[PDB]
Amino acid sequence: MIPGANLLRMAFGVIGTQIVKYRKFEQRVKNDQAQYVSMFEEPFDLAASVQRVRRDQYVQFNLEFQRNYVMIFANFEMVDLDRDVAGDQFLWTGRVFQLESQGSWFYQDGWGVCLAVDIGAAKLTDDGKPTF
Amino acid sequence: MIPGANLLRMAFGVIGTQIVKYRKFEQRVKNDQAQYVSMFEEPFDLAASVQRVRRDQYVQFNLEFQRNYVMIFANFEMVDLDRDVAGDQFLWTGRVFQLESQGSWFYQDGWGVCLAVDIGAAKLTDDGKPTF
Amino acid sequence: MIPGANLLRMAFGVIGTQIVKYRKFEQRVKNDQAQYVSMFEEPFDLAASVQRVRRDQYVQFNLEFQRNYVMIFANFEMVDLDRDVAGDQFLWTGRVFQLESQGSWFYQDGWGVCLAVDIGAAKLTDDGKPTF
Amino acid sequence: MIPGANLLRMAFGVIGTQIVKYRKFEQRVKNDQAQYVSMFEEPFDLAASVQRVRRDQYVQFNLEFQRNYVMIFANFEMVDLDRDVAGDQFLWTGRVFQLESQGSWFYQDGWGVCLAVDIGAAKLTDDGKPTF
Amino acid sequence: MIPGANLLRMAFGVIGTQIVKYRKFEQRVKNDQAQYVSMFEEPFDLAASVQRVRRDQYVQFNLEFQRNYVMIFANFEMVDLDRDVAGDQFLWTGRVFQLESQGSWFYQDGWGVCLAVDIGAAKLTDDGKPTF
Amino acid sequence: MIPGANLLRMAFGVIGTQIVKYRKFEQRVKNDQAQYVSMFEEPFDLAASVQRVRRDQYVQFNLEFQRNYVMIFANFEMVDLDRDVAGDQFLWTGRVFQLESQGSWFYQDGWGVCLAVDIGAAKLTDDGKPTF
Repeated sequence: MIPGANLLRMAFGVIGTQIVKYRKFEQRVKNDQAQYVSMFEEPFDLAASVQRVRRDQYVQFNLEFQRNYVMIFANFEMVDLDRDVAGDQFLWTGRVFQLESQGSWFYQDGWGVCLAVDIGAAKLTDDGKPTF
Repeated sequence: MIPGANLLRMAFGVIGTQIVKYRKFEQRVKNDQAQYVSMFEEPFDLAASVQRVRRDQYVQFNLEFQRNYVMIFANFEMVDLDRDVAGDQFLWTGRVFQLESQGSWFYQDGWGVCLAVDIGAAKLTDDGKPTF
Repeated sequence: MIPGANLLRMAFGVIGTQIVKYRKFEQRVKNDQAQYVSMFEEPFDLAASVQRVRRDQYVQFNLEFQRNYVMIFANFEMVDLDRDVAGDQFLWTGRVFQLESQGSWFYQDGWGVCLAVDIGAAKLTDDGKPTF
Repeated sequence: MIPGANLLRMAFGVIGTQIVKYRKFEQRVKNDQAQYVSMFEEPFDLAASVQRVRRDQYVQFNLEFQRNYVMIFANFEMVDLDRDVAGDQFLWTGRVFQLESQGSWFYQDGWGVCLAVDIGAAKLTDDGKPTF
Repeated sequence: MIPGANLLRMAFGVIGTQIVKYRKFEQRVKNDQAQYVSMFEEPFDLAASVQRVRRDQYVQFNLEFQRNYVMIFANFEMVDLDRDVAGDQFLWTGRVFQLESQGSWFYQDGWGVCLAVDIGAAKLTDDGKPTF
Repeated sequence: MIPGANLLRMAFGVIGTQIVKYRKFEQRVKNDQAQYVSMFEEPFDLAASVQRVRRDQYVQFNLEFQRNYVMIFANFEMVDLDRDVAGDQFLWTGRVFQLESQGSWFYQDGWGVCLAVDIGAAKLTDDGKPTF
C-alpha cells in the first residue's frame, strides 16, 4: 500500500542523494555548573536529500544575526528535542546541523523530513576527514 | 449519495491503514484536591490513517518545548474536549494521544478527522503489549 | 440566467441532503432584569447540507473551551444577529444551533450559507423526538 | 481592445442582472450643530450584479454588532468617500447601501466594482414602491 | 532572449494602452521655512496600462480618509522616492499621480510597474487641456 | 541526476543573462573607533539573472525611506552575513549591492539565489568604467 512501503526510497531511484554523517542521541548528563552535556552513538553514513531553506538575516540587540537552515529528507527515524531527550546531529559539507522540526512519517512510511540549523564548523581529522 | 455512504471506508480500499487502540470517555469524577480524574470505557481496535503534523520546537520560560501532533482520519465518531466531557484517547506506537481538534463529518458521512497530541509513553504489559 | 434560478436546488439533485428543524425569529421582549427573551415562529423542516467547520479547543481564564461550528447551505432566507433582530435557530442531531455569519445569496439566487454555533442538547419530547 | 470596450457589458449578456436604484452625490452643506448634511441627484435605475460578501458578527463594548456587505459590479462610474465629497447611495431589496471601497476600472473599461454597506430600511412610498 | 527584448512592448500589440502625461524629476531646492520644493523636466506623453488597485476607506483622528491608487505598467524607466531624489509624476484623467512603489524590470527588460497615489485635481489650461 | 548537475547552467541556455561585477569577502579588521572595515578579493565578472523585488517606500522618524532590492540567481557560491564574516558585494548598472538573504542550493546543485540591497552609486573610473 502507498502509505506503507517507502515513498522516499522509490523517489531516491530517480533524484540524486547526498551523503550526510548522521549521529544519534545516546544519553545526556549534567557536568558541573548545571550546564548539561549531551552524548551520542557512533556516527554512521545516511543517504538523504538536503534541500535549502531561505535564510534571512535579522537584527537583535543592535547586532546582525542569521539562522542557517537546511530541510533534510532522509529514510530514517529522526528525532529532535523531546522530553528527557536532546536533538540529533548530522554533518554535511563540514558543517554541524541539528534538527529543529520533525516531519515524522516514519512509522507510517519509513522516511522523515526535518528542519535543521547549522551549529558551526566541523572538527577536522588529522587525515583531512570533515568529521569529529 | 456522496455526502452519505462512507468516503473514508471506500478510500481505505486503496490506501493502507494503521491499527490504533482507541478508548472512549465513560464518566469522570473529582478526586481529592479538586484535581479531577477522567476514566474511560474498554479499549477497542480502530482502523485509521494517522498522518503527520509538522511539529516545531519553541521556547517558554527559557526552556525548550515541542508539541507532538498527529492528524488521525478514522471511521468513527470522535469527540475531544466538551462541556462536562473530557477528551478521548488512542494508543499508537506505544504513545498515548489525546484529541485536540474535531473535523466532525460523522453524522454527515460516518468518518472524522482529529488533531491529537502525544501525552507520553504507554504502559508496558507483562507480556510486552504496548497498552495500559 | 445562472445568477438567477437556484443553483443549490439543482445541486441537491445529485448530492445528499440532511433534514434540520429550522425555526425563525418572531419577536423578543425584555423580561425582568433587562435581559431579553427571544420568541420564534413555528418550527418547520428544512432541507440543507450541513458541512463541518474545523473546531479547535482554546484556553481562557485557565480553563479549556471549544466552540462547535457547522456551515449550513440551505435553500431559504437565513438571518443571524441584526439591529432589532435576534438570530435564527435550527435543530440537528439533537443539538441546537444558531447562525453566526451570513452568506446571503438569497435575493440573488434563493439559497444561502451560514456559520452556526452549537448551543446545547435538545429538549427530548415524551415520544422521544429531539425537538423543543 | 480588451482593456477598452466594456467587459462587464459583454458579461451581462449571459449572466443575469439585478436592478438597483442608484443615486449620485450632488452637494453637501452643514446644518446646525456642525453635523453635515448630504444631498444627491435624482435617483435612476442601474443594472448591476450585486454579489455577497461574508458578513460576520462581532462584539464591541460588550454588545453584538454585524456589518452587512454587498459587492456590486455595475457599468457606471461609482465614487465613494473622497476629499470634499461624500459617497454615493443605491437601493436594493428595500435596503439602503453606501459604497465603502472602489474597484475603479471605469476610465480604463467603463465598469466598476464597489463594496457597499447596508445603512437601514428603505422608506416606503404611499403606493408601496420601496424608494425614498 | 525573453528577459531581454521588451515583453511589455509586445504585450501592447494586443491589449490597449492609455496615454498619460509623464513628467520627470529635475533637481530640487528648499524654499523658506525648510519646506523643500521639487521641480521637474518638461512633460511628455507616455503609453502605459493603468490598472486599478482596490482602494478602501479608513478612519484616522475620527475622520474618514481614503488613499487612491493606480498600478501603472509603462515602457519607461520610472523612479519614485530615493535618497536626494523626489518621486516622479504623471497626469491621467485630470488627476495627478505620484509613484509609490517601484517594480523595476527596466535595466533587465526596458519596462516597469509602479503603484501610484492620486495627489489632487489637475490644473486646467485656458484652452481646456488637463495639464499644468 | 537532477538535484545534481546544474539546473541554472542549462536554464541560462534559453533565457538571457546579465553580467555583474562580483566581489568576495576576504578579511575584516577593526580600524580606530572599533568599527570594522571590510576588505575583499579581486573583483570578477559573474553571469547571473537579476530579477526585481517589489520595493515600497515607508516612513521612519517622520522621514520617508525606501529599501532597494534585487533577487540575483547566480551560478556561484554566494555568502551573506555570517558569524565572523561579512557579506559579499556585486556591482550592477553602476550600483553597489550586498546580499541579504541566502537561497543556498550550491552544494546541492552549484547555483544560488540571494536578495541584495542597494548601497549607493558606484565609483567612476578615469576611463568611465562603473567599477571600484
